[PDB]
Amino acid sequence: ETPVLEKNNVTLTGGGENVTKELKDKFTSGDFTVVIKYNQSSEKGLQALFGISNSKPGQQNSYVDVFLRDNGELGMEARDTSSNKNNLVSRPASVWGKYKQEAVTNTVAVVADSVKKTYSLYANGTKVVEKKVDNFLNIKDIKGIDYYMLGGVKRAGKTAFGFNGTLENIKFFNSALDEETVKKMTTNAVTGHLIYTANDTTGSNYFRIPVLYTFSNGRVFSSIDARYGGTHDFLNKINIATSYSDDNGKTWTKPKLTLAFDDFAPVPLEWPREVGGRDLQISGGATYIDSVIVEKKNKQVLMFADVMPAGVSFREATRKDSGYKQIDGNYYLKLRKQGDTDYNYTIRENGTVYDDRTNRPTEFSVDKNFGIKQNGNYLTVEQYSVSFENNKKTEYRNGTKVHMNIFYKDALFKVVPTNYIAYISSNDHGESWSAPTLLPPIMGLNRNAPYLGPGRGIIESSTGRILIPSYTGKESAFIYSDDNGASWKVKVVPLPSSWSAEAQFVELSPGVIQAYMRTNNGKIAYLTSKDAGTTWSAPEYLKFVSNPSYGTQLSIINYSQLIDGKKAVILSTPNSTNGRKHGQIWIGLINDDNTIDWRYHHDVDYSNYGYSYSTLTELPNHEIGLMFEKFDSWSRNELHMKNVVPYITFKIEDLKKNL
Ligand SMILES: CC(=O)N[C@H]1[C@H]([C@H](O)[C@H](O)CO)O[C@@](O)(C(=O)O)C[C@@H]1O
Repeated sequence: ETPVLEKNNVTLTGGGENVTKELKDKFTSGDFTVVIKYNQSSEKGLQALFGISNSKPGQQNSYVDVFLRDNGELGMEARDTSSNKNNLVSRPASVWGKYKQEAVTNTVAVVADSVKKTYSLYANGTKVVEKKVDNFLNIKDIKGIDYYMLGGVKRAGKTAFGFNGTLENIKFFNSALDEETVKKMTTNAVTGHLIYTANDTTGSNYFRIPVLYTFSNGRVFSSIDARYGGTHDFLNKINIATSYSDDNGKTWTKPKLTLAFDDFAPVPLEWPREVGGRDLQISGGATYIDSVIVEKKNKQVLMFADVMPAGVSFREATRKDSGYKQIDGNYYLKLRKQGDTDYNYTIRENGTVYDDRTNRPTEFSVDKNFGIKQNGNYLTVEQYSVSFENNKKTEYRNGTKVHMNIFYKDALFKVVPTNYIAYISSNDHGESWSAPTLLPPIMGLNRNAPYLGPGRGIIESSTGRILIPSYTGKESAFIYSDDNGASWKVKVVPLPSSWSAEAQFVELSPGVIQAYMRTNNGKIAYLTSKDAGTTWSAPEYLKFVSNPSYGTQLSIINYSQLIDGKKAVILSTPNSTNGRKHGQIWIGLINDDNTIDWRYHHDVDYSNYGYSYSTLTELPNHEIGLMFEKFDSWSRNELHMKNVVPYITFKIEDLKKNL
């Protein structure tokens, strides 16, 4: 199947190029596919990569185009003046702008298929949207088309939406090419920056909350939320997926499901993005959410995550019950048997379920992965699948039998409906993992567990104390161990307001650590401890970041090499009052007095491009790895998008900019 027109290396600065002679009436059926490999010299303004129009006076609403906005949105219009049909199909955060001071080459495409009445858009190997529209228009359906141009749309004799950049290759086909063909044709260097991809070995269409960590042996390890029912925090099904690289981030393993429940199948779901429909959630599967990684002194790796029973949201989790009882000085996870109103049971030694009323063992036991047995035999429940089609979400028992689990809605014995924290450990640097351990009720018996601050933990150098950042909604909770992770304690620090205080730590000098965190006031806060985390200062605030009141997670790390003769820290955060946008990486140099000279920054892409949760690591070669949400993950307009969490590498010289 061959193009009706192909052009190469057309450099434009807003004025466009007429190709009317070379396209006139070639779109015989009216269907079309246009594949455009381009880079932009300037991202400002609404820019059309091509335009097919009626250029006559009064016919300015008779055109087809593919467009780019200054926030990375890719779209198309197909409009006819006399029928008054105006189609616009798009997705935010579809393209890249610039990377390391150079324009990025993207390959995008549009397919219009009259038989299906769908428009489809592709960007860098991903079909970003396909939408069926009742008012479908093909080229033949638009009256009096007389002008075909590159890099603009001719409207009433004037060039609209002028493109600034180079069309490296543009191909026009007079038919609807098939999806696999167009995915391949749009695949390029940008595609290779995705570690996790929609419907890869995780089965998830969507991801959020990336974490990077470099282990002592040189392995670069990642974890992430695989969020199956769109990108909603809750209600959803979420697993923690992992992937690693043993060549300094150049190649990565096929993702694995590392923390996952099986009450719901991990399946690819087409979550709706329309107003209204996008608020849809599933009934809720048992969930792991928001991972934290640390490597211990002995090279064992710990991963922590929040644990939510099926159907329980952060918002409805009870705050007044830990889910534990204390019996004879020991903390045991408590259970309510279906039909009871009280929690009459506890999981004691060897997972044996005791009746607390009689203080005797029952026939039931719970294994280390939370599965329920009766008389030594597993109880089972039927797994749920979720499906769509006719714009209708259906959940149903799917014929698969899985072990009954205390976190599931169909369990005979159930935990308190609140949030918990679990950790797992690995002795082979992430290739295999232990069973989970739930944290004991370190906040007290009558409080829920803290919520983890996604990213990493640290080992403070002078004491060997392990620190894990978390928060409660009104306090900071610095979880810690002084016995190399055998047992855990917490320092609870009240905050000026009800911050979602996702935090990360850095060590300035031995015994001196700072916790940088999200607030509800627009600023990034930092608290300082001079006794390895036992006591903390009042908050201070970075002066150079100004964000919206909701705030965003951040990443900050220590860096191992001197910069300008000084020890350095590296910070990643959005910096915009208009959304989760304008990502920056900042270098902070530690002064002799333990203040920080925030001397350099580098903008990640253009300032209106999306940038939400992020994670930094120092690669073994002392380059910097970054993985981030390249979209606004707060915005109700950017929910449920595929293939938007990339990985990029920087040298320090790429970062040492702007002073
Ligand atoms: C892709 C897009 O947004 N297109 C819309 C444009 C632009 O918003 C403005 O021209 C600002 O550039 O405005 C219209 O009023 C127009 O020109 O007819 C409606 C059209 O659908």
